[PDB]
Amino acid sequence: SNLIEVFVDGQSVMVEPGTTVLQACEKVGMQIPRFCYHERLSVAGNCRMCLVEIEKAPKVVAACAMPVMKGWNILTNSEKTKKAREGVMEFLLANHPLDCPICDQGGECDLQDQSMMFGSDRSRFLEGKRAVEDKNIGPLVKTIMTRCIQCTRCIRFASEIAGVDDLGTTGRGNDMQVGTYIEKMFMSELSGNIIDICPVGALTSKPYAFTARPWETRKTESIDVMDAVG
Amino acid sequence: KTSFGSLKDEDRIFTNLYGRHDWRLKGAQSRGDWYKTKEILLKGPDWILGEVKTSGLRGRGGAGFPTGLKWSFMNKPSDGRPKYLVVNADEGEPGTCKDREIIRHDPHKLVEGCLVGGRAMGARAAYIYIRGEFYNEASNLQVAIREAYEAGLIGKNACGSGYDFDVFVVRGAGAYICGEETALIESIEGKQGKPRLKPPFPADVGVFGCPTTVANVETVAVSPTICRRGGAWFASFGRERNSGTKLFNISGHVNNPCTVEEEMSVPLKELIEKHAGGVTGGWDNLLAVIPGGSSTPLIPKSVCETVLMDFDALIQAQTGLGTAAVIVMDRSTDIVKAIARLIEFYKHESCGQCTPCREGVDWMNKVMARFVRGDARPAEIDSLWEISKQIEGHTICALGDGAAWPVQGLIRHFRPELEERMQRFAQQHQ
Amino acid sequence: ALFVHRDTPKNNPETPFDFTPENYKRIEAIVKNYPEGHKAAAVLPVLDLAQRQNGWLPISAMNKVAEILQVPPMRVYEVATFYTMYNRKPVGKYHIQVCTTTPCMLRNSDSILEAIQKKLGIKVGETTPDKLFTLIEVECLGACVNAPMVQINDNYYEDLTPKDIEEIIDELKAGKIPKPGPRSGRFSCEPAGGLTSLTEPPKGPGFGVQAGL
Amino acid sequence: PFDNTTYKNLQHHDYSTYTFLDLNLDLSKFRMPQPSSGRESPRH
Ligand SMILES: NC(=O)C1=CN([C@@H]2O[C@H](COP(=O)(O)OP(=O)(O)OC[C@H]3O[C@@H](n4cnc5c(N)ncnc54)[C@H](O)[C@@H]3O)[C@@H](O)[C@H]2O)C=CC1
Ligand SMILES: Cc1cc2nc3c(=O)[nH]c(=O)nc-3n(C[C@H](O)[C@H](O)[C@H](O)COP(=O)(O)O)c2cc1C
Ligand code: SF4
Ligand code: SF4
Ligand code: SF4
Ligand code: FES
Ligand code: FES
Ligand SMILES: [K+]
Repeated sequence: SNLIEVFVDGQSVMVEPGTTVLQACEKVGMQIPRFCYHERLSVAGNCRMCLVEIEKAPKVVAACAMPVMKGWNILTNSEKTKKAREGVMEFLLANHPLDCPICDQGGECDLQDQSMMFGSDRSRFLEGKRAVEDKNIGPLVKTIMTRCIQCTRCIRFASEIAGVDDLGTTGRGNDMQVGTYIEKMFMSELSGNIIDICPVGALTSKPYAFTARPWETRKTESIDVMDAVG
Repeated sequence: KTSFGSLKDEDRIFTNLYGRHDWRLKGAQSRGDWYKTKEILLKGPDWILGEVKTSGLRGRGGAGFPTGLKWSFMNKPSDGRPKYLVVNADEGEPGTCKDREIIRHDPHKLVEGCLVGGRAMGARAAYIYIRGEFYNEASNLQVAIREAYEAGLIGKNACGSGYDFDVFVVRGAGAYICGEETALIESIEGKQGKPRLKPPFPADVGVFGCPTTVANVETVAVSPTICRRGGAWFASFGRERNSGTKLFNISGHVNNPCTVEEEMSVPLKELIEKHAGGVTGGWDNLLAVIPGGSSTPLIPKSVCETVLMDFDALIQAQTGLGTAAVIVMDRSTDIVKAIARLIEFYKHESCGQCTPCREGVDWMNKVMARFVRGDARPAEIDSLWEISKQIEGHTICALGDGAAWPVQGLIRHFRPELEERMQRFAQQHQ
Repeated sequence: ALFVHRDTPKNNPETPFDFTPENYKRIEAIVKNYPEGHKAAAVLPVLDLAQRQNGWLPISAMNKVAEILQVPPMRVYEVATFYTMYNRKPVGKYHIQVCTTTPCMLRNSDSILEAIQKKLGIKVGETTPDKLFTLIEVECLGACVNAPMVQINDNYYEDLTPKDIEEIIDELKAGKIPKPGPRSGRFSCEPAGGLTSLTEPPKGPGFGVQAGL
Repeated sequence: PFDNTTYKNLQHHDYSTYTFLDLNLDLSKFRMPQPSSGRESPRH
């Protein structure tokens, strides 16, 4: 047997080689907070929300990009893990605009949910926030780039699954904007799925925009009939 | 040995550092370079790596990692992939110009070091990532590369040993973050200079996915001298696990800012009073010294008296060695303005890939601008310290830590000046 | 100051641009400098090559560089926008950069900057109306021991004084080319008060070698 | 003899815009054949 045993919160579990920390933590039925990791996209490791602490190791590792080894003990509820989560949440909410009432992601927002669950309760940022120029990328995806957090799921989706290679990250530093650098109309057969993978309200559905709110919607499962994929 | 320094001209690694002799092949070969290279290449990579490991040579980039172990990381059998050696000649750190002097005045020493290092780890070819702004330096380096190529020293059957070795020079595009080894690897491959995550290490996946080792100019150009003179010759200098000779770039409010070679564990006071020509206005005018460029915290006069300029004594003085870049500030300076400009420089050189640096460096810039103006509350100063603790250790690369360290040092050493400035502003404006 | 592009009559994909055949051979050599299967690694100098063709990069070298290397154009857009050397706006014939980093402001680079401003009669980032000089500020350029300094086109001018920089300006306006070197007593990096080290001549080959080598 | 009062890096004043590129063009004839990955691009 090539499988190795690792430890999470003092509990042993048996994982495969090449398995990251987050996959083992999901194997023991816990969810490490994340913004840029996706189970169907490549690992970017830039949001730094998934930082956890391995014991006897004075540096936090990214659980979405660190392979495990035999004998490792992972503390997912220690003090420094919560401190790192609060710091990353504060940095993410430092430049986020006060647009929650007028944003369609409200009620199903990842940023709000993990800010309540793992972030702090007040903002120490007393300066003026940034403002990003909006873009027009088609008649289906309403775009407001001021609310983006540079998670780069746009980029990986456009370069790996859709394979259109139109989206990119222009500029350097905090002024870097996720866009196409020109008035490029991003149209493809799988464009609207980016609205699924945006954790913030930067990309929204244009026909659905300013129409409803997720907490008052009943969900009924069904099958598509427009195409024969089912 | 206790007194360290006073290095003779017979032990200096880089002759013609000042450009007073010929830098071409006929001048370099007359100064001792390109001598008995064939026997060095023929003796064995294991012997070369052992000679480097016994010498105690450490990281000349500023990281402080031992060079022998890191070079021996790739001493493994291949899996069908080529192996690569890359020389980091970006040198975007403020206060640092030694690699510029090496690539402008001793290019053939760099080429021989590339050949020796590539033999040591079995590299197929060598890539030199020159800085974009160093156009004349890159042209001189390529002239020396062509002169070494036409002499049969490198290329097919390099130095008559049957071992092929190719060398390349690639120019940058004006980015300090490209100096980071993983961002340099990404920049060579044709993407933006955005660093990778370790693991996987460059020894496993580097440029083009090949096993690749990235080393500084100053730690590559000394390798043929390391093999020739011997490991114990380099181990004779400095303290234990602090061997070698270092190039120091002294600048700031100094009578004669200059680049000079010296021993590792020389006291800072002796070096700055001997080679630099002394602090302007005497010793009593000195206010602070940054010992490693923009990446290290500053130290005041109370710590600058009896500090040894090696890794252990500087890490004992809650700062770092850095790239041995001595930036000197006297009493006629606005120190908070200097740290604010350093933080603004860090803001203008940050790739923005990972969140804590991308937000906290801008936040630190705003806070330090308000501190230079003085428009804040005193407790916010302590709050700024906490912001540093939310950056140091939570980043992809070490630029965020390199921005958090000078702010921590400035606060820890000159909180009274900061608080008196802002309370003076509050009194005189409200 | 903008990281997005808008279609202007002076900057559009329909703007004519092409490479000379000698530049095509240079691009071929640059491509051959890299391993097969990694042609995109040639996208860094070749685009810079296009800058040396024009002095600035409109969106016609971007598409051409993307076309001649089989890469998507958005990669070239990312490379051009991420790096500060690639001018996407038409700069003057002599691009002047002044270092205002801490080891350069320590040696009063602000006086030199104000001298350039009162000589050329422009502001920070502004272009002279004869399309000759462009004055911006950048980070450390590697001449800290010879601070203060400027960089004009591809030439370094170190250890400058206000008289020195105004002489450089009024000699550049006359059509000649100045001397890219420090203007103080020292030549490259030695102390101005004589050689503190390397006064002895070098010892040549076969010195201090070990047995068995 | 021995000279120590002259700067020997006087060639760098005489460099044009295309000196690096034409130097690379001239030096390309001395280089080894590059290794192959099996495909002309990772997008293939
Ligand atoms: N030389 C210059 O111009 C500048 C230097 N620096 C300095 O550079 C340093 C930051 O750069 P790094 O290379 O990231 O420093 P360091 O953390 O990474 O590591 C030094 C070397 O050891 C390797 N390494 C690190 N951890 C390893 C491990 N667990 N196993 C195997 N190999 C490992 C790295 O790949 C690297 O080659 C700082 O000390 C900073 O002060 C910063 C700015 C400019
Ligand atoms: C932001 C950043 C910039 C860096 N810039 C340089 C550089 O310009 N030159 C350099 O030699 N090392 C630079 N380094 C350090 C490298 O990561 C690495 O330590 C060095 O290239 C090789 O180290 P060595 O001396 O042990 O060979 C930088 C590191 C960081 C984090
Ligand atoms: S995306 Fe931003 S504005 Fe919208 S609900 Fe979330 S935090 Fe609020
Ligand atoms: S717009 Fe949304 S999905 Fe796209 S990079 Fe920003 S946060 Fe990620
Ligand atoms: S710390 Fe800053 S410069 Fe380094 S990877 Fe993160 S965003 Fe880039
Ligand atoms: S989920 Fe790991 S860094 Fe984003
Ligand atoms: S700080 Fe100006 S050249 Fe380095
Ligand atoms: K969304």
